[PDB]
Amino acid sequence: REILSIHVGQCGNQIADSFWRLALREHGLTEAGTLKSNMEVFFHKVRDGKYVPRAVLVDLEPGVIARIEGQLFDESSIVRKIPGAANNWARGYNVEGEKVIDQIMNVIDSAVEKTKGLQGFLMTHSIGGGSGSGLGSLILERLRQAYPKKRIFTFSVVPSPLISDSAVEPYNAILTLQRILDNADGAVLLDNEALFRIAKAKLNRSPNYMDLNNIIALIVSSVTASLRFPGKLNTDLSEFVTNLVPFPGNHFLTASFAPMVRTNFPDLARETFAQDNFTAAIDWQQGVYLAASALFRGDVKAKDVDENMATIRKSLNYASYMPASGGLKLGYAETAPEGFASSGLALVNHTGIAAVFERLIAQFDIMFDNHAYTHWYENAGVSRDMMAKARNQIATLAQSYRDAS
Amino acid sequence: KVNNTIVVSIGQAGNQIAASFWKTVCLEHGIDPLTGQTAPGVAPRGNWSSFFSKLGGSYVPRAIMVDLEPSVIDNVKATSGSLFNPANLISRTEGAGGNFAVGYLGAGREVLPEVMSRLDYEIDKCDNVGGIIVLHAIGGGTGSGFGALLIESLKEKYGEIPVLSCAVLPSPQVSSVVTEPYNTVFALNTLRRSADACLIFDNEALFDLAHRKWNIESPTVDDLNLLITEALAGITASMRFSGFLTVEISLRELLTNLVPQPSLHFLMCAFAPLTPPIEEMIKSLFDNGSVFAACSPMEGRFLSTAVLYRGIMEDKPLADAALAAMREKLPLTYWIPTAFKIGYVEQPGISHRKSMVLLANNTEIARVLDRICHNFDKLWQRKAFANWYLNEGMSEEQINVLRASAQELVQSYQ
Ligand SMILES: Nc1nc2c(ncn2[C@@H]2O[C@H](COP(=O)(O)CP(=O)(O)OP(=O)(O)O)[C@@H](O)[C@H]2O)c(=O)[nH]1
Ligand SMILES: Nc1nc2c(ncn2[C@@H]2O[C@H](COP(=O)(O)CP(=O)(O)OP(=O)(O)O)[C@@H](O)[C@H]2O)c(=O)[nH]1
Repeated sequence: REILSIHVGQCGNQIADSFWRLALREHGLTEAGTLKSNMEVFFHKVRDGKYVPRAVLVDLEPGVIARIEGQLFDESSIVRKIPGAANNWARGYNVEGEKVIDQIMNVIDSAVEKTKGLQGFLMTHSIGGGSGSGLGSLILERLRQAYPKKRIFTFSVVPSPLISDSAVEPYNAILTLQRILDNADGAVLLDNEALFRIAKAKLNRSPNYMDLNNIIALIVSSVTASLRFPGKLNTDLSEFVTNLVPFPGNHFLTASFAPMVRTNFPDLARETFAQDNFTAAIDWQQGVYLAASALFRGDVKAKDVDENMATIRKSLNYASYMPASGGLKLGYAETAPEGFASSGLALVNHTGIAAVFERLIAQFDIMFDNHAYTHWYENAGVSRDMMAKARNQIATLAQSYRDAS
Repeated sequence: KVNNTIVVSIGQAGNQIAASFWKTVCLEHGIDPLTGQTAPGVAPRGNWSSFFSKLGGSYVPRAIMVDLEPSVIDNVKATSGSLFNPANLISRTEGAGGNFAVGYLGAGREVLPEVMSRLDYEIDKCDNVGGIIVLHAIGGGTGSGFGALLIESLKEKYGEIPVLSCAVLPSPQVSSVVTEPYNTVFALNTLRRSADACLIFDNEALFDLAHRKWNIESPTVDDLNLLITEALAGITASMRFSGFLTVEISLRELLTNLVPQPSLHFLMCAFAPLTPPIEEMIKSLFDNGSVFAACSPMEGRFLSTAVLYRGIMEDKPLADAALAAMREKLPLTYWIPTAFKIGYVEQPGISHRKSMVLLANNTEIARVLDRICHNFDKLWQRKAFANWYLNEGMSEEQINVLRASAQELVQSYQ
């Protein structure tokens, strides 16, 4: 019952920013850690008012970590590394990754050596970067091989379909998703344009990344809500692995939070499992649900949760191997985020997230055949053969989803 | 001194139902549940030694609680205070998480020796133990796995002590874990093999029983565990109260009157009256929906029914005639004519001045398990969620054997 959070990259670090901005007052503390329901799973005991979130903000070209420290973290565990991230996965893996992995894993095993008992890791990053992609992949590699009995969860922002912020980001995405496969037993994928449209629906003016990462932060908070807010029908990360991962390598999740508030519970539950409310733009029409976890929290009523079966027997489409009334991991938590009397999270193992994967595949299917940006990898130590086999693994995973329909 | 009964609770549903169970039992005996000490100037009503013990002193319950995650045990401690012995409370961290194999071969194996150290410590303090009640949900992982390991090692090392199980089944309205079919079938095998008897609950049945028939627009699981608690209090009142007109019924005698054949030992239960705090009440006990399971038992076939009344009895010949009249229009098996055990308790429950509990053996429960087995036909035709069962220690052939044993039970019913 302890969480070590890993934050690599600018996107992952802003996700972490918003994540603790809401997690601190979700337990009644300010952003700086001052006191204004076992909340010690995320936080280490340092001072009676300062409950320190032990999360490593390791990131090449730090830049943003300065504005992170301006909300107080543990300054010893985090590092503002010498810059030079670029958007190269190999540059975060073996060029400058090899000169930071010893220090970051010394920090990590010092953080977990003082742990009474650990459940796993929740890493927030973006697969499309160069720091959060390559450094995250290296951390996954040397963290699975160090603690094979622990359960790494990755909250990765997949690059947007409509427009791109990096010109080599599908290379990075695929060659980090391969490491997420080979090194983690759980993954929640985030898509940016879905977050933009959700925040457009939620608010009345134009949002930005801070609102998107607030939504992502609500997602991550409700992921572990049943673990740190013990009510009835508790949920654990081991339970997430057991009942959301039907096959050994199929552990990529799409997440929706509701509402977007003294709302009527049927509306909250039917809008929680809404095809347009999920935070990753995945394939719903042709896709089906493998394993949906409904984690409701706050002013939730057990009969209300269990009687909202209209949205499951009407809107939710399941695979052939799951029972019609099954496919639900139900969870109750006594505490919901503020502004919500009762709120809900849908964590779905779904076929349509493979569509997410395949769009990166599509980009890789046009770049590798044209020798597009591969010299940036070859001169950095990552050859074309390992990129090809990483894409082969990712395509096999997407085909596993397509076969699991 | 009277025959003893140790209630070991495993898993979240088992531990919370047990918390409510000894809450209501203590307030039936006049004992404060949140403290564990008797009320000053008030003697414990009935045979306290059957389910409790004078620990010097306090009227402590003889309850063993184990859960592979700390949250449920901590919640039970917060809602119950110093009622239970902290030594009898055993907790782990990582949990089982819907995985039977964790509680069977894994963390369950390493947590087992301390659990039975506390168990045989408790049973050595018993005068003449004649039953052990295992309160759990077989839908979950910790509940199923450690209920299996615990009852199996009991029946291999003991075996003269009857075992009554009280397992919460998955609701056909909604599942709470997607591996509930796995856990339920895996623990159902050992309930058949090891446990001498089993009691079955179902959540959404209690929901519809507590929504319109309790006047709450949306009851929580607290009211469901409260209904199960009323059921258990009525059932164990035969083991808890003595006197002239009332009859004492041990869990072994209840076993004998409820279990004609070794494999026919899964029980249904119902409670009456269905009103917030006689012939209409007689039919209220035996309504098609009054049972605490999602089925209609009146198209099934009652093997044997223990009808335990508790409260004032002003019309005992008229009520016996009412039971005789109702027996004509109820589905009873021809091979046991003495299928009605009419148990009496002078002291009623706290909620009602007079109440009855039905504890029946019916064939319909099999079709209930069959739909769970039907759910097992979905997760096993595709080999889904079974990687971690293999990784923790179970096998393809072992799972096939366990499912075949569950089917053997279902076909033994019909
Ligand atoms: N949905 C969100 N996307 C974000 C957020 N922050 C950044 N991004 C986007 O993620 C995508 C790539 O993430 P990053 O480049 O920041 C990951 P990293 O810092 O490791 O890249 P480099 O430092 O250049 O190596 C890009 O579209 C960013 O604009 C955010 O808070 N939410
Ligand atoms: N009548 C009650 N039913 C409950 C209660 N708590 C849970 N349940 C029911 O139990 C069923 C699920 O079983 P659990 O997960 O609680 C048992 P366990 O903790 O051992 O599972 P794992 O933690 O995954 O190992 C589900 O239908 C719940 O609605 C309760 O307090 N009362």
